[PDB]
Amino acid sequence: PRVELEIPEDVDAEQDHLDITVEGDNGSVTRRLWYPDIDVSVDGDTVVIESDEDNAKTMSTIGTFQSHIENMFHGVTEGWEYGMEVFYSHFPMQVNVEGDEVVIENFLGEKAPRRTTIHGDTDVEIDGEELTVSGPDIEAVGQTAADIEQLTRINDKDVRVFQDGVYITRKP
Amino acid sequence: AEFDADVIVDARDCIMGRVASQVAEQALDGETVAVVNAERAVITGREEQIVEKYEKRVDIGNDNGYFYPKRPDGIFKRTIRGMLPHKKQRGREAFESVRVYLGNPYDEDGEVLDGTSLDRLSNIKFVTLGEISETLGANKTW
Amino acid sequence: KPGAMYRNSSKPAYTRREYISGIPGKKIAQFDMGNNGAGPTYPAQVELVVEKPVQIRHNALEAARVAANRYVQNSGAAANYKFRIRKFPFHVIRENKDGMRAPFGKPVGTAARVHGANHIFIAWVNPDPNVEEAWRRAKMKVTPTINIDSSPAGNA
Amino acid sequence: IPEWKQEEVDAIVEMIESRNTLLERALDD
RNA sequence: UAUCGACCGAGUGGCUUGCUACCUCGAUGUCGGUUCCCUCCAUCCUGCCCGUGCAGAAGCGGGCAAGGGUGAGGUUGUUCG
RNA sequence: CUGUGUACCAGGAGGGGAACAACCCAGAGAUAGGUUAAGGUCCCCAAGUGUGGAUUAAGUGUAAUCCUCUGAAGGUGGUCUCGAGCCCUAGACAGCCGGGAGGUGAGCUUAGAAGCAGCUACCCUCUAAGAAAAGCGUAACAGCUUACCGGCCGAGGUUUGA
Ligand SMILES: [Cl-]
Ligand SMILES: [Cl-]
Ligand SMILES: [K+]
Ligand SMILES: [Mg+2]
Ligand SMILES: [Mg+2]
Ligand SMILES: [Mg+2]
Ligand SMILES: [Mg+2]
Ligand SMILES: [Mg+2]
Ligand SMILES: [Mg+2]
Ligand code: NA
Ligand code: NA
Ligand code: NA
Ligand code: NA
Ligand SMILES: [Sr+2]
Ligand SMILES: [Sr+2]
Ligand SMILES: [Sr+2]
Ligand SMILES: [Sr+2]
Ligand SMILES: [Sr+2]
Ligand SMILES: [Sr+2]
Ligand SMILES: [Sr+2]
Ligand SMILES: [Sr+2]
Ligand SMILES: [Sr+2]
Ligand SMILES: [Sr+2]
Ligand SMILES: [Sr+2]
Ligand SMILES: [Sr+2]
Repeated sequence: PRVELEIPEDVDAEQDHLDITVEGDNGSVTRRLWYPDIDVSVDGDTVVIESDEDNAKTMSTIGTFQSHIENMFHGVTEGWEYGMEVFYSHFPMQVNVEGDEVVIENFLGEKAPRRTTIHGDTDVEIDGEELTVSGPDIEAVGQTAADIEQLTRINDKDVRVFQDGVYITRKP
Repeated sequence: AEFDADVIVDARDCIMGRVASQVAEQALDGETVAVVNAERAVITGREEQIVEKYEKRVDIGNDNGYFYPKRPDGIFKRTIRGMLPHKKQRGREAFESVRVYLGNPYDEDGEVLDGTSLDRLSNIKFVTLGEISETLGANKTW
Repeated sequence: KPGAMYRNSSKPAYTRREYISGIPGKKIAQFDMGNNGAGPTYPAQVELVVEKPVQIRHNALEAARVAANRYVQNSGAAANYKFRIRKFPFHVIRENKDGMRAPFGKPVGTAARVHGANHIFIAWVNPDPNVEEAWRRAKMKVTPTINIDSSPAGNA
Repeated sequence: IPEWKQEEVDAIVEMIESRNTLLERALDD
């Protein structure tokens, strides 16, 4: 089986062994698509994913490889963006970006700040009770977003009564 | 140092067992073999299961002792010893005329033995001697 | 006692009551279930087929039978179905309960010998196979692995 | 070859005298 | 199906008990304790988790996990309790 | 434990089976050359890192027999192979967008019940569709839906047996 991805006009793709690099105006991303007997190459202005194998396991990865590459095209052009909101009930939670990590202070009244380091060239812009995570690498972006929500995770008490935390409000 | 080897083998990306089999076969044939780039030789299968086996060998022991190597140096040379009658004169001789190295201390690029190469493009479930060594705690000298 | 002790046909046939005495009664309540007033004139006839020769004690025969029929009350106490457990526990089984001295055992129970492929249960129903589930529970309480087999149904 | 698709096309083509595919189907008449 | 859980059915262990009589009758000293060393996990505590008939506090049940810990005393030779 | 028939150990070497009374080859004068048996041919260790092809990713497995080599009932969209029925370029299956409409809030019941407490019936208009409402949801409404229809898309899909 073989699939051909026509690459967008503002974009450029390049191979280097098992690594692929996609570059658009919104930046660039480099990934690794290493699976047995699956060749990923850049032919002219198209990316080809092919293999002589057609078993369920090989077909699975081909489809995964495709989405990964279409996501890269989208990342370097329209970019990826996740929206978030901070909802607190009693203790005023302070969310801020300090350095390369987001810091949440006074969560549920805690005296110690919780923090998570941002992934890659992902930019986190906070404005009021809203947060917005964006960047070319969806993996890097997706994690950062999730990382922030996970940062206000609570296991000890009943979640139905304690909901203070930063939640993902918009998924691309 | 200085090991006047008749044969210099390149274990880079090669099935450790399969290389060891041929190297022993040759040492017993009188050849002086130098295995190079041990840190880069490989062994196929699930890394987690493979490491459990090598970790178990490290935990085993007692007063009499069961010294088991952790660096690719020894993991490999031990592997080869398991394919030699090292407690015998003839077998100790062969084994002693065999040395394994980290990287390549020689000027020549070692040769690749037939059938011993692993094709990274067709395999994903395999591990590097170097990776085992690091997981086993060895001081990454290479 | 465990099924382990009697599931195998490892002893000669011991069923002659003219020579054996004190045999415990059977725990099997009925052999005919459903509208046994009516005949097997139904569209679908499924059956539970034992996959290994074995001896099934009346103990397990009654648990499997109940397990299935009780559940077949997904159709109703007086529903429209038939159900027959066609085997009867003829083999009298013993237990040596003096060590190995004079160890012939005493009657402790009865079991039914069933050979690989024989059908132990048979149900008759209209396209209303809640019975296939009834046997999943039935095969759940008898020693051997079994296979549910639809005998007359092209009504997929 | 559902008949309802056959009959529908009949009804459509009849009104043309007095699914898009079923309209193009009637149009080819 | 938070939790408890009969019947019946399938197993694992080799800690109890029984069976057997393979080893030992030109001797392998018995129970309990004690002292000192190693280990097993089917985990009692401690670490990290999941569910709840989880507001909280505390329970209850479950998962990973054998690093460490698991003590003092009254009757009884007791083991056990 | 106790019978029976038989070959073996006992009283049976030698080759193999890691070791190993009775499992496999084998019944054996000395000595020698040769060819096989069982069993082996990646190394330890004599002989293949042999050929055509398939499956497996668990180191499953590399364990004939066995006190000795475990693995069961029950389960498995892990993966390979084979078959049957049905749907499909007159556009399936899925996804996304749009439409989901009047009689009517059906009648009964009840203070009230209007798709959705209960009982009963379960009709007809417009139409490309739209239930006397399948599932939530409200005190009841509402609101979210969904059955059903149209669009975009474009190739197999779905059900079942081995
Ligand atoms: Cl040691
Ligand atoms: Cl692989
Ligand atoms: K003695
Ligand atoms: Mg004596
Ligand atoms: Mg455990
Ligand atoms: Mg609590
Ligand atoms: Mg004798
Ligand atoms: Mg050889
Ligand atoms: Mg194994
Ligand atoms: Na050791
Ligand atoms: Na003692
Ligand atoms: Na512990
Ligand atoms: Na005491
Ligand atoms: Sr017997
Ligand atoms: Sr006695
Ligand atoms: Sr069963
Ligand atoms: Sr464990
Ligand atoms: Sr605990
Ligand atoms: Sr007592
Ligand atoms: Sr060779
Ligand atoms: Sr080969
Ligand atoms: Sr082959
Ligand atoms: Sr033994
Ligand atoms: Sr066996
Ligand atoms: Sr099984």
